[PDB]
Amino acid sequence: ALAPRQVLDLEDLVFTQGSHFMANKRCQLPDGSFRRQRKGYEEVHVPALKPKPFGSEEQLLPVEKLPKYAQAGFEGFKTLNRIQSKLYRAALETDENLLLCAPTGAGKTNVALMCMLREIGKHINMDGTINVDDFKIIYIAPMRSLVQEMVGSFGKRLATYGITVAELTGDHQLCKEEISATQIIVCTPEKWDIITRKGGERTYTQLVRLIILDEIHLLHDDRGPVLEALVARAIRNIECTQEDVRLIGLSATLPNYEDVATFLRVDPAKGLFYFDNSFRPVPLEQTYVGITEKKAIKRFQIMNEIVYEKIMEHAGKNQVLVFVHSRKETGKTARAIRDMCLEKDTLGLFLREGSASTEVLRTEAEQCKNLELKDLLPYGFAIHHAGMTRVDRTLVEDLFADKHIQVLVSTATLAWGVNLPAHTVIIKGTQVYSPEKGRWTELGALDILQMLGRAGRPQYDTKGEGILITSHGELQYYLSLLNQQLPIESQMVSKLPDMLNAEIVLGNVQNAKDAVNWLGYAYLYIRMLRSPTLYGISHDDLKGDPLLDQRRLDLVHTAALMLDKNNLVKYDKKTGNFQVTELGRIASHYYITNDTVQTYNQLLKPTLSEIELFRVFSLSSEFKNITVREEEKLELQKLLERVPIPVKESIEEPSAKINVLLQAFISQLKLEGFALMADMVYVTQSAGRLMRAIFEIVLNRGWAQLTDKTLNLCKMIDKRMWQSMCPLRQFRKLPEEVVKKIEKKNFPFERLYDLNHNEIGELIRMPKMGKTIHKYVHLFPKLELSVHLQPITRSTLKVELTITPDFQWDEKVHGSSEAFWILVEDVDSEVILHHEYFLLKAKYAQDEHLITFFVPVFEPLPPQYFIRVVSDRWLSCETQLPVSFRHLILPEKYPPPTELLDLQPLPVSALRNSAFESLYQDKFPFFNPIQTQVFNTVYNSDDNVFVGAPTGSGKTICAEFAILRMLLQSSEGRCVYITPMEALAEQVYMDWYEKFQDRLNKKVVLLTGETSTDLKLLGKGNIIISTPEKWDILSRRWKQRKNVQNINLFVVDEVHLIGGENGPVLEVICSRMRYISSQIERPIRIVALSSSLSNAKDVAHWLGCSATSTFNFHPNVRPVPLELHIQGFNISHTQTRLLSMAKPVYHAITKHSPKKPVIVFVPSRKQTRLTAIDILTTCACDIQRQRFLHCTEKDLIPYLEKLSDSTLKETLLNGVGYLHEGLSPMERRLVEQLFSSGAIQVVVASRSLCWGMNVAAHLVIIMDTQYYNGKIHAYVDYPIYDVLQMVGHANRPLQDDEGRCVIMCQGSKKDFFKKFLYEPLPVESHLDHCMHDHFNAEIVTKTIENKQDAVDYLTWTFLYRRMTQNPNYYNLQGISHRHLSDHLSELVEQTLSDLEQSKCISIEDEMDVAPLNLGMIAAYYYINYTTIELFSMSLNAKTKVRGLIEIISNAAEYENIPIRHHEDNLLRQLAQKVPHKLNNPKFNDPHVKTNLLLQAHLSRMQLSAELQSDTEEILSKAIRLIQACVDVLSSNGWLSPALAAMELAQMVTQAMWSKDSYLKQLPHFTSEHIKRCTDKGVESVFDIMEMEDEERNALLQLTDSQIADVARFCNRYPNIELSYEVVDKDSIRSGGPVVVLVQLEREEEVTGPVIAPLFPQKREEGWWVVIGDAKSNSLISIKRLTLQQKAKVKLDFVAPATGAHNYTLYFMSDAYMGCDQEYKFSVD
Repeated sequence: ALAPRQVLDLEDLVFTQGSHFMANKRCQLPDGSFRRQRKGYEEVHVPALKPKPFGSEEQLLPVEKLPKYAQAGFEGFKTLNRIQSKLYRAALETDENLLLCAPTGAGKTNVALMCMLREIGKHINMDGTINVDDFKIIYIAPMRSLVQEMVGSFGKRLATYGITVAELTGDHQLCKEEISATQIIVCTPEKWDIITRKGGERTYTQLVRLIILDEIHLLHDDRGPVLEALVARAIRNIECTQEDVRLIGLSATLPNYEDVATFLRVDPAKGLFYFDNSFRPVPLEQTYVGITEKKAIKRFQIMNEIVYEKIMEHAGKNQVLVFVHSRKETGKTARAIRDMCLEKDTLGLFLREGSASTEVLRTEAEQCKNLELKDLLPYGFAIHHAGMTRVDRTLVEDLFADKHIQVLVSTATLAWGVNLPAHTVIIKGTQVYSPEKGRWTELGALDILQMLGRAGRPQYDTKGEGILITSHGELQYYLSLLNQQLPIESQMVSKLPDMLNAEIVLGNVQNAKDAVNWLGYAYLYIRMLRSPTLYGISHDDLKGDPLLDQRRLDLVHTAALMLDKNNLVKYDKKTGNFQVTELGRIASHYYITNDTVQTYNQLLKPTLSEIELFRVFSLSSEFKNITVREEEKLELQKLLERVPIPVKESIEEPSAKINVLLQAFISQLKLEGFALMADMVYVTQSAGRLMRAIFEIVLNRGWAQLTDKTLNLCKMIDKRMWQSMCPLRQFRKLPEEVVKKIEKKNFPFERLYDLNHNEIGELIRMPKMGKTIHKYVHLFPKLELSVHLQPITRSTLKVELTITPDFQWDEKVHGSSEAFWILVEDVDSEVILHHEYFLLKAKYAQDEHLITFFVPVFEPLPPQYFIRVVSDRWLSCETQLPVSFRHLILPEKYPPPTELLDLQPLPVSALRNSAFESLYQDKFPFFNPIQTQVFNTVYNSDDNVFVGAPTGSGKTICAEFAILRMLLQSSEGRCVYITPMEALAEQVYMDWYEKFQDRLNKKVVLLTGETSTDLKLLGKGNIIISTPEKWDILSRRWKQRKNVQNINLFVVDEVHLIGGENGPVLEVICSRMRYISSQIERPIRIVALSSSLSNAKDVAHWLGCSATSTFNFHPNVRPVPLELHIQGFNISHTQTRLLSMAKPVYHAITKHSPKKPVIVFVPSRKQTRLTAIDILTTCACDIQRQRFLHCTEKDLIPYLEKLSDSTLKETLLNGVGYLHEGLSPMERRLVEQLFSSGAIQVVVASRSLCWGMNVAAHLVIIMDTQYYNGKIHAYVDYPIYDVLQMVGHANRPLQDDEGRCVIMCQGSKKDFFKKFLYEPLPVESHLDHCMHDHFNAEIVTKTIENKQDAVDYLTWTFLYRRMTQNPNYYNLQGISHRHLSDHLSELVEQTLSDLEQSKCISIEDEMDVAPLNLGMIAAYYYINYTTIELFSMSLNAKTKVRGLIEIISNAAEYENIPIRHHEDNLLRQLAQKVPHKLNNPKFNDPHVKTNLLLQAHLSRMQLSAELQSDTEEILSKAIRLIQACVDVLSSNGWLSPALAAMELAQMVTQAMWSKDSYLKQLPHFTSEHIKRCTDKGVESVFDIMEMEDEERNALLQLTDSQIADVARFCNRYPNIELSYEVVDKDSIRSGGPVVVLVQLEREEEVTGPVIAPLFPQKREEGWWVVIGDAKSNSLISIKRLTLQQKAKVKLDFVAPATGAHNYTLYFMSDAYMGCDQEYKFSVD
């Protein structure tokens, strides 16, 4: 939106007077106003307004009839106040926004409490749990001491509900260790503005339903813009999130109050309330006088004789306090009476309650003497201020509320601190010293009203008394303030650039027009409309622009020019768009002005000296008005010589006073002159934020030297000490004299670790507390650093810093966490090459943490690096560790990518077969340049080819070109297509099913879990799809399964996935094929579909690919040109970083893909809904509703009717769907189909779904790059290939002209993606860390016969080709061939030696090896060798059913069952629900998780999401693990544990327990249904079919249309007809063998699968024919054969001596339970 703009001078439109700028011309005096005069001061009185009788419409309303849920807290308050009674219905029965205008004395504390109780009254739970802390309340009080009043008052009056009210404010870093358990937050406007000032600090605002703006007439003060920024930001978020927050405004009666109502969106008919001074709690009789001229020395005198005769009205009935300004002036004016009133006349000769200066009874008794209270003690005089006895100043207040002290002398802090009123307030010359200007300007208006509001004590008085004294010229201002005639105005023109740059950083505004609308949400907009002539506007330019579209534009334009001048925000004149700079981000987050940032940027240098750092601080524009007075030259010089840092900036003047005041505050130098005490506080409270901003500015720029200086100065200000001092000063409970004595001699602090508590006393001449010093030395935080280095390229290294804590934890000392800064720098410690914020939580304190980051290197490789880990809070808490490269062997250079020639795109006409052109012509005519170049090799040849192109480059059909080659030279060819992901396996299978079996009539199959049906699917299959694990178990027995070698084509997609998790299983089978291709029959064509690989020559040479048949392309030759945009979020807290991205995610869609489809990848599945709804609310927030829905809602109602997720049905109506694993396949296919159709423009998918998605888009936004890992209690980055596949979804060659991906990640990971995505991806192997199972299986299959065969096996692996080029990655100390054979021999020796003591193999000679019993069962079931070793270790002769349940759950195959967020206590609930709870469960162990998942699966408990997608993974590997226990228990000779193990596979498929009911296989039978047949009913599945009378649904009925399913599992449920055969003549008297034969044929000729309603895998019926002893726990024979109709019962055994032996034939199953029967017999 372009429009001509004009520059404005803000100084002309600003209210220069600030808080005391009165807009009214005159001042209406009341009726009883008389003006009496003296010769130095003239009096102007106003009377005490009479009390108004209650009208007929309003009456007092007690607390009895208000609702019972909120009557608590009002205990002790019988009847509501007259104001509360008028708002009893508004503040408790309506959620309308309120604005209370009342006299300052009205209290207003109960009305704010009634609005809280209404918010609290929404979550009751019928007194079962009042603590439903889903809500939060904010109370914004203007002054600091007011906050201490509300926290205590609301504390006692709300603790009855379990509510916890706290207060976060001051100079801390927004501590979240005690906020999530808080419900009412009390803080200042600037503090709550600091909250919402950060990027993702919305956690508080998302739960807040109520905010209260107490003393909201602060809008008139210079702090007014802070309140405007709060409300304007909060209301816009109410619109941008569609969640309503109720605003309550509390104000003193002043003009323009209705404008404050419109500012808060208050309905003047149901929310606005105004009560003039007629509603004062006590009618105050005010006086107003003004000094004429001075007589400056007599000014202090003239103003004092007017204080005495005001005490003369009533002796004791006149209770007084004298308000001053200075802390010690509580004595000066209290000595003025002691000097003036003493020597002139009667110095308050008080003499009533007794005989020696009134009551001294309770005066001399309660006697503490706080070094000031005494000279005014035998009478009612007392002092109060923030100066001294801050601990026992409450005693000055305690002995006063009981009517004990009659005159006080206090400061403005008390009026806000504790509500202690009096009969007569008083004040003095209202001209305070303001360090912001260094002047003595008029007192702030907000103080004066709160000051005189203490004129009352309604519980102990009936009349007030006014009492002010000031000048005359420009002093009728105070008449208009205290008499409801001081108009509330807007000071936003003052702080406009600071409030604008705020919203720019939040993203709430993006350009000039975005900000002009933001200006309409503030109080400045309304005030510019009602009184436009006051705000520099005229009446003629108002008619042409009543909305002020030009003035607000001119205001935004000028403020934007200042932010550009100071480099806060880059902003152009033409488009008017805003761009946030790093300086603007820090200026906002740390609340520093735009002028200060420019000075910081103008001066900060990498080599900036420490003395200049204090200079750069002292030039902060927050101190631009701090000057120096003559009364300060003496004390300032007596500080400069006492402070350490040599101040070379100036001998004095202004910049050095700020510098000296810093070091004086750091060194805790006690000051005397009060002109410096008030100035030092101002240059130190901001010193925390100012120096912390300089720290982040320097840290993010990588200036290692100044980063250490600025970070130290941040701790030096916080800890109020220097680095030269002893670090033990930070322990604030050690005697300073002792700590000052340990630093007498220059004894190093680290040497204290090596000294006991006795040697401590030896060197400190004080063995008194030598033991309590050894306590705090070991309480100091100390970290240990160990590093493992791994080179990736010749320019990057993979550092694995292992942090080990070495100290004792203490929440009293450290708290709930300890922060650190992992800084890695170069040799000279000048450049921070990488940095990240490491946190050390309390509950995981002594646990070991491993941080994985990457660092760059260069060809002139320096000898070392340095990983310095310093603390973020503690001074001198640093652990350093060099990283020497003296043994570093950088990898080999990667060859350039294969050049892409601009060949004329070959059409489908080049493909000869017209039966194939029909599968490629109706889609696109010409192949892309990457395809047209590899065509001739992959199709017109029979050699091995390797294609390397980025994901999403049409590379999938290149594998199909090799498939067409096989079909032309084979009838029913044999092709095995391998894909590392199961989701991508089904994604290509169905894609290839149509293109080869539907239209080409060539059977295309997909492998499964059971190897029996896998072998027959291998036979029928012409195009075979398989994951590495399914093809490994089949191709392992390749010697026998000869249909594995006869394959003609062997495709492997995404072979760069060899270096990731589950990678070695892909390397083993790809080398398994390269080896069984040694001229056995014919080359098996090893086409390996890969991506951009730097070391692609190693993958080609591995798979026999030549150089001509190796096409590896750079990522930039992508067919659809990609525009990658990586932006960083410097937020270490992951839960906050995600919420800080929900706004840039929407702002990225509107910029990169406004009308084209967009995919967003979020880490968790709960974020799929949140990010979708956030896009919804932020979309309608832009007044752009339904711009992502490109169809009409009527066209979606039929489709959305079949959806069950109510939220998906609502978000899709707004054109934004989402995809997560919690959705049904029908729901996922629907959202993917509607997205590719263009109906919806946005899908928000999980990370886990980035593979199984047949969907592309124009813009792919990656929300986060980290997912939670509950096993280590830390967040880990995305696997690089997960990110790669996500970026690939930004590929639409037919539609889009370009691809666009936006990666949003933590700033610590930005430099990682900044080069591993623009460059080819280097790949390495991981076979050494997963070698035993493939070696153990190679020996059982007799492929490895000796140790030399194991060395020969490694010659075919990808590990062989990479160990020579990147040595240090696999810890190869040398590069020569001498080290290659040594490391290989050491590798095969250590791998076989592990199988030796694991009983898997048997080493006999230095060469030969042989498999054993444990080794064969581990290779048969594809079970890890440690699992069957654990089985042989734990299985004894008494393992029952529950004993087996615990053992199988501990299998190594269940190690990768993930532990996710908020499951540490979610799994704790299942332990109290399962019938067999475990002892010592930590709930963060996957084996403890898997044990509870099947214990709930056994009890048929619902799966409750999340922990349900892992249960299906358990049941996949569940069958093979139980059958292993059957073999181990049979090998050991135990029948009772073996029979219980055979029952386990039964109770898993149908989900039963040990003593469960047998009818639990019925398709519709609840848990309370077996009780229908317990008296004389059915108990088995046989008497329901033996009952030839087809009764069926005649004893009890539930469903008639679904009894067609019970009839299916009925005749599949097999009956038994068994009769063992033993002869007495073929064997007798033991000795020889004994042979037994069992039956084979059964009734129903069944050809139906096993019913698996709860088992996610189709199964086959398997039965164990076991012959064991009667009850001697001796399993004699056992055979596991598949169930059919005819087999050969091969079982035999040797008989024991004598002859009388009772045997038993067991015929157990593995699918159902009930058909098992026993047969007892005896032979011999």
